[PDB]
Amino acid sequence: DITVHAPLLPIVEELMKKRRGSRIYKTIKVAGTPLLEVRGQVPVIESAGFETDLRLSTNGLGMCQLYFWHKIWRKVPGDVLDKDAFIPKLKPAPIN
Amino acid sequence: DIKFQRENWEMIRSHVSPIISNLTMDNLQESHRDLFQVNILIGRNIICKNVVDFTLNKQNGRLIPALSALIALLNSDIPDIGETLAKELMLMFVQQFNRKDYVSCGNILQCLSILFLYDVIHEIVILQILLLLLEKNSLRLVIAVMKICGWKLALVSKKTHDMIWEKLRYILQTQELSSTLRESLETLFEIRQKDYKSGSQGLFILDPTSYTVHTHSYIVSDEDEANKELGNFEKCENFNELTMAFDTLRQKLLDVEFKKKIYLVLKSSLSGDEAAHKLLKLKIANNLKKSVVDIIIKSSLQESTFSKFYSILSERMITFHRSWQTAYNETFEQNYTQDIEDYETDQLRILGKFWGHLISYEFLPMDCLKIIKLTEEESCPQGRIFIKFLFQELVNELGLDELQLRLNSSKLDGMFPLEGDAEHIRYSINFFTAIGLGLLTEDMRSRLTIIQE
Amino acid sequence: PHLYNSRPRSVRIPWYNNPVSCIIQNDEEYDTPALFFDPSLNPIPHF
Amino acid sequence: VVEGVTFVVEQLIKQSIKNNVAMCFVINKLDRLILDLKLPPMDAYLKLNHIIANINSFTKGNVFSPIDNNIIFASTKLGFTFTIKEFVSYYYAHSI
Amino acid sequence: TEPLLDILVKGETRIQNRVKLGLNSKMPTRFPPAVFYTPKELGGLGMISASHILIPASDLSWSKQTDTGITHFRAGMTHEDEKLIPTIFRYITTWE
Amino acid sequence: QDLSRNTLGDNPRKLSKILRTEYGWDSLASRNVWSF
Amino acid sequence: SYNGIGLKSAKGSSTSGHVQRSLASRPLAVQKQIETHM
Repeated sequence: DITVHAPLLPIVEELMKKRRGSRIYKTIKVAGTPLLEVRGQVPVIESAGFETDLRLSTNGLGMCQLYFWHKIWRKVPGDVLDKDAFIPKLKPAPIN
Repeated sequence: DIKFQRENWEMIRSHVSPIISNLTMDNLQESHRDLFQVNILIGRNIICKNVVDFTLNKQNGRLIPALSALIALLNSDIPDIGETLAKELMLMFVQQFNRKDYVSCGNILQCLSILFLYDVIHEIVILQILLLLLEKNSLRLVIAVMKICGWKLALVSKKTHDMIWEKLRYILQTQELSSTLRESLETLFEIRQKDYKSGSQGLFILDPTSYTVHTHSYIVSDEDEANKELGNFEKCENFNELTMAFDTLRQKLLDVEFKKKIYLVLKSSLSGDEAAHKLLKLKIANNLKKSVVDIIIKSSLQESTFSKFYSILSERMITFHRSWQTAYNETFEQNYTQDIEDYETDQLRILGKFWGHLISYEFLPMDCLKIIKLTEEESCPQGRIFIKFLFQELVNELGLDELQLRLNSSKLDGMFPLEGDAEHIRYSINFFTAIGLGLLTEDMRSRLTIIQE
Repeated sequence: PHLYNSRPRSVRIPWYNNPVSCIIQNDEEYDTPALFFDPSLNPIPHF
Repeated sequence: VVEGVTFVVEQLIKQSIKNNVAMCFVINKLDRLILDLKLPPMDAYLKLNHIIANINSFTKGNVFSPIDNNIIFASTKLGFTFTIKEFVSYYYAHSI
Repeated sequence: TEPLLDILVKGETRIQNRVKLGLNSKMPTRFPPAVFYTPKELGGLGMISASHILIPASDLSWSKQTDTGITHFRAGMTHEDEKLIPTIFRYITTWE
Repeated sequence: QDLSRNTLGDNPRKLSKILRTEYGWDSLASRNVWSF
Repeated sequence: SYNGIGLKSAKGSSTSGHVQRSLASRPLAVQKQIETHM
């Protein structure tokens, strides 16, 4: 759940594109305020330092909460039994 | 006498009709210039009749910007057409409004709003519209006009603009509404919140060149009605003087320092990665990239030997962006085609090793070797020994197995023929066996036996 | 600092967050009163 | 008041209904309508209506409104809370 | 060999510092690269440079563990009179 | 999504009823449940 | 140091410590048992 000033939604959706697997599902126009409430998802392994990135990119005009009370479990891409998939030593690995 | 004037009216009336009917944003300039092929300056109302007919009948929902630009371009030099068309559009509106014809009202306001976005129309015209709209609660039109040109009112007439937004907010907050209208109101408020200028369907790009426009003002709340028969021929006094005015208006209208810097980047760098970074940080323009690669080649050739420094530099740049890759490709072509003619044997050794190295690790595609066409007359001796050192580097890196696989894949008919003349194929075989790559020749050698017997 | 560092010796805990600022400022000289519905605000469509 | 009924509030309502506890709602920080957002009072009333209607959307059968004193208005920075019953008791009951 | 590049930069700096302390002033702006690297027949000291390179930089942990590759560059010797001084290394044919 | 929330729709007949009904199980498998 | 790159301090390094990112960087038998089980 992301609360951000409305003209800065492009930054928030750009961040949600930069992080892997994250998606935005709904935007609530918070009535009588300059804020939007943006509801989405991000994987937990991808969630490290999400709050810090969002707060810095929005210059403190945005904030977010991360929670797991709706217990969503999702398939990781690729096959576990794929013996010869490419895995880098230091860069984050490709999707497949 | 008068029949000649009537014919002069009707020839315009026929001539303009494709010039008007084809109006789309690709051709507003073309239609603008073409309309001055005939004396519209005397035949003024002809275009105005077509505009009112067009807006009423023809459902031009995405095409109205081009019309709005065209009238702006006409008002730029012959403002009588603006002066009239203000009235013509306002009278079109009030009639179609009374006929409850929402679609044509949409067309007429989409025009008038863009005509106020341009400086063709005075703000009182839009405010006389907005008066009419709010006194009959035709809000869905108010959304259109406010979206297209509301910010212009915010600058020109802020004191009333606050009252328009106040009533719209009251409506959205307090009244039961159709969901289409409600969504339109919400998007309008979003536009005011985020980027108020974003209603610009109208091509404000024309403003620097169309700067001679000027606004016209009218009041439609007086007891006027549309003079709908004004499009037909009406007699003209001072016809020849006005013709000369029209014709006169028409005839009025109708190197070393860069090389030094690049060289000093190369000579300041320990590693080819450092050299590549130092060059990529300069943000060299696309027309200069080819000259940079020429400098990299020439500097590499002034050295006593080949060096992996120039390979690494070239690879890092080739993979950074596609423009560098294209530059390197056309530099390989330029080298072989033009300037190997005047390079000595050792420099050709360096060139061969350099390009063969870049080809081995696939930074240059194997297809680039198609420029080489290998016959005694089609090739030259310097070129032949260049090919020798290139293929030698290829064999040293890849080995003959991988090399032969790639050469089979890449269809290099220019130097590995099969269907050519027997002398041609024989020459290719003699070259490749002479440089020591005879095992590659076996296929075309076998085919040579077939074509001979 | 205590999550992302292995040996955070002598660090001090930072202040986490403040609620997001929504202080509207009156831009205009005279024509805008003290209390007004600023253009930045979302409307209130419920009825 | 500002962010109002967010998704976190939705889940808190749902968990309260699950746990079989009596809900009561404090609408806090009313100064932020007056001083921060600078809403005129009619728009502030509409804002509070939007908030209370959103509360009622998730409290399944039970109805929340101030005249039932299940809603409390507050500004805990400026040191006050009130209900309709409290205000009429202090400043109108003596005059009718 | 990055430790050698670090030692080279320090050594050239100290060699220049011997000259500077001969003139009782370490101040950079007095002594541009033209003073040191101009050849002798033009009145310079005729020093040969290896220290005006960029030094490869990398994450220390990742470099201890594996070949990180050159991800970043440190500045070597720098002067406000920014000049692209050539290196000794670019004029010696490598042993291979 | 239902069992994530510790809900269905531990008595055997009740459980088998809702397995047969909402989750569309065969009666055989519906009665043959041995643990969740 | 920033993002794990750079010197401990510019002091004592004989450099400015400036850092910049490098732009150069037919079925089997056991299968039939399901068919039996059906």
